Amino acid sequence: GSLTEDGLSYKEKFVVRSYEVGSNKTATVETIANLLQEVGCNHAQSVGFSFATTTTMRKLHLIWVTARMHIEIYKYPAWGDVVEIETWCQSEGRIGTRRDWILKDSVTGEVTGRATSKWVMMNQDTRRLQKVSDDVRDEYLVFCPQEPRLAFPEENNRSLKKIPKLEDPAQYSMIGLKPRRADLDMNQHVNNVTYIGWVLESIPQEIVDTHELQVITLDYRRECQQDDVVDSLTTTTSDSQFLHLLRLSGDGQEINRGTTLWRKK
Amino acid sequence: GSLTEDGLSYKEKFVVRSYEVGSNKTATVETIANLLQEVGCNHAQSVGFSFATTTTMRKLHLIWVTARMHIEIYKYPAWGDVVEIETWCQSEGRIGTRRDWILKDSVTGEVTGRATSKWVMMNQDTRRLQKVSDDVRDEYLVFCPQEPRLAFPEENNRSLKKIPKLEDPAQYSMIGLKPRRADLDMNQHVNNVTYIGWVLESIPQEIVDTHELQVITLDYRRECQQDDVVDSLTTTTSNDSQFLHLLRLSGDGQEINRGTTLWRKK
Ligand SMILES: CN(C)S(=O)(=O)c1cccnc1
Ligand SMILES: CN(C)S(=O)(=O)c1cccnc1
Repeated sequence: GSLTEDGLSYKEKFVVRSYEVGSNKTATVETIANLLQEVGCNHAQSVGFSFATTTTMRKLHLIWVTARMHIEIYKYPAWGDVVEIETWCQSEGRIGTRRDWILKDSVTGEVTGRATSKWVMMNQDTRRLQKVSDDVRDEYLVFCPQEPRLAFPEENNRSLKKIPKLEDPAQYSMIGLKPRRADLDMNQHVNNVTYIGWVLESIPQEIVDTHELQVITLDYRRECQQDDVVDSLTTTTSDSQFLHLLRLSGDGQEINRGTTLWRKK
Repeated sequence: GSLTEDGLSYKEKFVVRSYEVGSNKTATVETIANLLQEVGCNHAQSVGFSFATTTTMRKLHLIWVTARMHIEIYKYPAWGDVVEIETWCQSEGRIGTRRDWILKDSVTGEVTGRATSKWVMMNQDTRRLQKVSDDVRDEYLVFCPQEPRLAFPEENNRSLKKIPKLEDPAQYSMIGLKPRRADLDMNQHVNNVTYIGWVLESIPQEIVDTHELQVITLDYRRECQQDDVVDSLTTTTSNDSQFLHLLRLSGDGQEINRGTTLWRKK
């Protein structure tokens, strides 16, 4: 991949792999989310941020953490197809940062998906969320477009909707989910794509067989440790809409909450 | 990727991804095994197949299944590195087929890994193994080198060693392992790379932190269903550390896999 001409965004092409597709021979939403993360990492490397912590952040032991992830897919690329992903970032004042993505069919040039994510600053050791400092914001502003550039521009759209907490009893559940070493990143933390898979595990197999996932919105509240056990809960709220909740098996401590939207094939 | 000049082997280059690496910033053995499967699938597609089912196999409802997988890694590629993989197949008479791989550093040209796998023919519906018929063998022989070409040629080598069954009690164990939808392939069967991860789950974290996996040999006895639960068992058998492995169903203890791993100090 490479930065665009202005150096304010990054593009990369991916050929969809055999083990990356589901029963419809098209990429799963977890493959999509892995590709978004990969192009995001490559964008940070290309502009000198060898995740994307500034020099001031490293000094104060500060990192970027995902607070919200929102994905909308129109067409899932088929096995062997080339998908082009463009990514860019933007300052969100002082409450955090935003990373957006546009997915296109490399052959037709048509938009087949779009994603947005909200990131917040956190002390890596105490896990205490912070507001972004002035001297921190000026070292990454020069790498962002100055005028607003939104993957989800529409005034009051799905990407910024408030998500409620699922009430017991859940309609559906998948209990005792544990991460394995493949679910951990290079820093031994559970990678955020695993939570998408765990949320989707409580959706019944018949819904997966007859519908395609169009929208997924996820709020990240707490991280899951490598020795933690998770329960995945789903209730239909409706196209089919579902309310989701991931919580620790024992005490029931909330780790995630979300919503999915599915349309008949 | 592409077939070589003679059309008897296939090469493909891969750039190692961020989520594909472990704590050392190098590709995991599961990333390697996924790449081997991907280049294998692309080789079958490039020569006219659609996995590697001949016309006679489709007529009789027959498929290729892995019986044994053997991987030896000298250097795991780092994140952002380009790895080149060459793959080819060879008929093993009526026993079945063999698929071999060579992994090279694209910049240095040096061999950094090699793998071999034994495949057997099975009826899709009854799951009954069978020998390769003459009609089937002639349909794929023209796509293989005629003279032997072995990734593991050595007259006394690890790839053909008999693996014993682990005896209870196991030294280490990881219980209650279940596959999720990400662990299933396009035909909704548990992907063979998941079994490698499940085998590795019973290795203690301190061994993983201080050693690197050099060799892994896996025998496939039975498939794990999407609603099945697995127990992973390990016992040390040994500088280098060797382990004996066993995957079995949580309930009745029905064997699904058995294997051995070899690790060297970093
Ligand atoms: C400069 N890049 C666009 S980036 O993705 O590395 C980034 C974005 C926001 C904060 N810090 C770094
Ligand atoms: C590339 N081909 C040699 S292949 O892998 O499709 C194959 C191998 C053995 C049997 N049938 C098909």
